Amino acid sequence: YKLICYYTSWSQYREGDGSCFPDAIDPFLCTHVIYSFANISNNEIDTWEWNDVTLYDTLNTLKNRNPKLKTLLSVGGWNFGPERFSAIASKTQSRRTFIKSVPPFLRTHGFDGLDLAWLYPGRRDKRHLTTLVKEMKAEFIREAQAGTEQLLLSAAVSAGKIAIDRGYDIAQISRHLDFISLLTYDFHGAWRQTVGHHSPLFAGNEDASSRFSNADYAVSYMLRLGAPANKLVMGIPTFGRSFTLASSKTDVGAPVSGPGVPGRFTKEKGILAYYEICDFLHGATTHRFRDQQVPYATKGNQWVAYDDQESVKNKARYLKNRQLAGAMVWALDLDDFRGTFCGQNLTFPLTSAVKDVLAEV
Ligand SMILES: CC(=O)N[C@@H]1[C@@H](O)[C@H](O)[C@@H](CO)O[C@H]1O
Ligand SMILES: CC(=O)N[C@@H]1[C@@H](O)[C@H](O)[C@@H](CO)O[C@H]1O
Repeated sequence: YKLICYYTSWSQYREGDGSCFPDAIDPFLCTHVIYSFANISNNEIDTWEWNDVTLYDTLNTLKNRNPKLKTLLSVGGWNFGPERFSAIASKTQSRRTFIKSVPPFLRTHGFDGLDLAWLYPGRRDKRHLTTLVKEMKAEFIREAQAGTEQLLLSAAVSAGKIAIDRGYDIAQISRHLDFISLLTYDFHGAWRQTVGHHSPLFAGNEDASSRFSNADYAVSYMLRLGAPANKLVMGIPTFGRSFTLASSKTDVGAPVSGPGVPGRFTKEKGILAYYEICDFLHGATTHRFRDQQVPYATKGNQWVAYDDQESVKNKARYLKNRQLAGAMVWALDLDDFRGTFCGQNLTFPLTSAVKDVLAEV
């Protein structure tokens, strides 16, 4: 099984224990580690933070300890406009420029592959998104003629039924991608004035309609669309989403007035790192959606949807039972990487939990 783990560059600026560097990563934890967000400049893949080539370096040395490790640089991201991605893909010229600029870049920095994080292509981009994947992979094939191991190519893909139908020619791009990562953690959130869990596993017979909003549906659909199970990798979050309640109500559907207060370390509203969630639990009331098998806690006017060790192990058994290629953990830097925030001293509890399951039969 594969364990694709994301590391975000901007997690370096978090204060105190929040601060996270490539060197803080267990090199035997994952099978592939993806560095979060390179940019695009003058149609050429480029760096983002000032000290990226230093961190690229830090990160890639981990292979000195674990030679089986593979690293990938991911382009796009959120703070990266999809229009930009769009303007580039639609002009065979600007597109071709970008492509020819990629191999050398990764080769110079020690990466084994590129990861496309085009964040949500439109109805208009589907055709181009396909061309990009194709020609890009055609380039990676032609560049291995030089005797070096062929660079890998992957994409982080939306898990929303509408999004998939709108801008993804799945049957086509599965043939060129070494693996596809499903963003199976963005089902609630996106501003929706009722409370809810963002990464539910199952449907759960409750205040329904959103039938397609759960890893399980997302997955089945991908398979129905022609994507081979051995190329699918299911996303498992390491963060929780918060909500400032609008009333003393807590159960499903409870009214929400806006996102939650920021985490002292992550400083972004509506989101809490697993380790911050570990601290939050103290003095909180835990709950479990038995139908969807994912928990939530509450304390004061704060409601949090998150994933813990059991929920995570569960999703892990699931992908194994449907025979997928593996799991994907978003934000290794949001897990208890120091292993000193969540009690029982284990470094990277959530990711470890997943690894243990993947390591059983
Ligand atoms: C963080 C950073 O460096 N971003 C730059 C930015 O000036 C620009 O939006 C983009 C377009 O060329 O190029 C990026 O590399
Ligand atoms: C639209 C965009 O994001 N690109 C900006 C551009 O306005 C700026 O002049 C240049 C570097 O200074 O690249 C980015 O900073």
